[PDB]
Amino acid sequence: DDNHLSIVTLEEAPFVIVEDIDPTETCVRNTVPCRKFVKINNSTNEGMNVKKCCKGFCIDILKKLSRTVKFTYDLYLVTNGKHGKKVNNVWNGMIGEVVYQRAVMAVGSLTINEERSEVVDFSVPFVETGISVMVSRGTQVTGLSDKKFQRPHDYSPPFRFGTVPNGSTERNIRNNYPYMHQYMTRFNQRGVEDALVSLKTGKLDAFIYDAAVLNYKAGRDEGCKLVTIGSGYIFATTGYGIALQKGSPWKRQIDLALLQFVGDGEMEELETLWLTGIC
Amino acid sequence: TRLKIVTIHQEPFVYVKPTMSDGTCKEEFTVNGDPVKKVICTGPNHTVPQCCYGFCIDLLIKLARTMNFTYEVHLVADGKFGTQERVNSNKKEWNGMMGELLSGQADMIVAPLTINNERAQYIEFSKPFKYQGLTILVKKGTRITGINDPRLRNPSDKFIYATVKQSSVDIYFRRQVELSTMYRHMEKHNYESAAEAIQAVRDNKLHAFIWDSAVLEFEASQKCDLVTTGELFFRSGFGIGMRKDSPWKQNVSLSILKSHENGFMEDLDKTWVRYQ
Ligand SMILES: O=C(O)CCc1ccc2c(ccc3cc(C(=O)N4CCN[C@@H](C(=O)O)[C@H]4C(=O)O)ccc32)c1
Repeated sequence: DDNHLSIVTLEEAPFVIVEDIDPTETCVRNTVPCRKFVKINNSTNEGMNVKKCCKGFCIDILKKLSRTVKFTYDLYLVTNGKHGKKVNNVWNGMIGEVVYQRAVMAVGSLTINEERSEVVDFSVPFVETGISVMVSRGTQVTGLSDKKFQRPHDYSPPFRFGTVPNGSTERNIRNNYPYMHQYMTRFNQRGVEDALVSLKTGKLDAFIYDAAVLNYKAGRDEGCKLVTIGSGYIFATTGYGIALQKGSPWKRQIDLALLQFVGDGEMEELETLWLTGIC
Repeated sequence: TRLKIVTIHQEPFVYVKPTMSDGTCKEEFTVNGDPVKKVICTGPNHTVPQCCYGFCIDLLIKLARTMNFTYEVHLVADGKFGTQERVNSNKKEWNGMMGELLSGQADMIVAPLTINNERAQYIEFSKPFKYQGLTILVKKGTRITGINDPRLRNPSDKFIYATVKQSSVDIYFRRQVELSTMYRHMEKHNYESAAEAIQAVRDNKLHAFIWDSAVLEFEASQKCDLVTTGELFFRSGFGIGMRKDSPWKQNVSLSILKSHENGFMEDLDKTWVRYQ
């Protein structure tokens, strides 16, 4: 039927949080049912579908969209990849599910970009993001385009800053600030947590990463010692958006409903509930 | 492929200056040394040709070059961004740039035009070329916490605040029933244009001006007797406006995305928006 939509998501707290079923075989509290294809091992395509329960910022958006746009859905978690890369000229992750028509739309912390926009249609953004900078409280830095980053050798002592390699951020820095990229390789971090330890332990002066993620981390940092730059200095501003199949008849209503939520204060209520920290 | 572009005076996004005696725009470079790209824009002074430049005009030029189309620019005749109003009843109509797009007087809106639900029901917006929000501008010395200040929430004739008539801020305060007390005050004092309002703040004829942070923060960095306060509270964004039948919808939005990703928007933001 034209009203029951197949929808794909991806576990990535706090935007999507996956829990197990009630020890009453149903999903309770503020969670919706979501299935997952669970592999038998790591050297096979064989698997089984398993019932889960999903919640979070993006899931609450999906609940809002369902009552407003008036559609029902069957939610499932992506297994072949994460958000979506073109690997061997084939899209995987959430983007792949939409491009190859296995899903009507993708709900999660999916960044809108030009490359993905040529194979899917994105909704309007429901959360701003971009490339931001996080420092210890006290460090004077504007943003990515600061000369202390582009020409770090012009200042003494030079800033020590890095990112997590093989991500969107490193790719963007490589194409835009070649020398900055070369300098950053000796300071790159294994992951977000190791970066934050590096900032606090004095081993690193600045960490360059996804804007929405750094704000979420700064809001709940123990001691409120890590802070991010002002939103007005985020580089290459964009948003998280809902991906739909190109030419989808749902894009217009999804957009109107998202823009209503921004205007309603509903989107702010969700930000306060899921993303706003104590700092 | 001769598109009719409508825009509005609104620094730093669109500057409007007279032409020289010979009907051309004076050559000019920025403080950083880049050429200032100026286009002829006709508008009210009868209609006269004027000189237009700024953030949004740089954007137009990038878009017309990427997708390879020609254009002619004019300033919106009523000077308004655009809301929907009832006629006389029964029928409704948009005013401002919104009205000129939907009536055919314009094929595309290139301006600091806010993306909202009311407008998006009738036109196609691009992806945001500028993310921002609403904030409050006050004379340096006026003390208010922000939009929840008691002097804003329990208004009176002693502390006067307002915004621009027929704008996104007017919509935002008119559509929400819970903002009825604030709107009932502002409708007594709203200004025809953002420039008059900002000047009225300096003149102490207006005490607080609610408007776009990308404009208000620019103004605060220029006129150091003015400050903003409270931070943001309606994180919106500016987008190109098009009719739903436009064959350019796709490439305009791809072009904007690419221009964020390659630092082009960073160049415009640093040239026109950021100061100290
Ligand atoms: O505190 C905790 O438990 C959680 C702490 C914590 C750490 C790291 C993370 C998150 C959330 C989301 C996320 C997403 C990407 C991530 O790949 N991209 C950004 C979103 N967009 C993704 C994409 O669209 O491809 C991608 C990107 O754009 O590069 C990386 C790290 C985190 C939360």
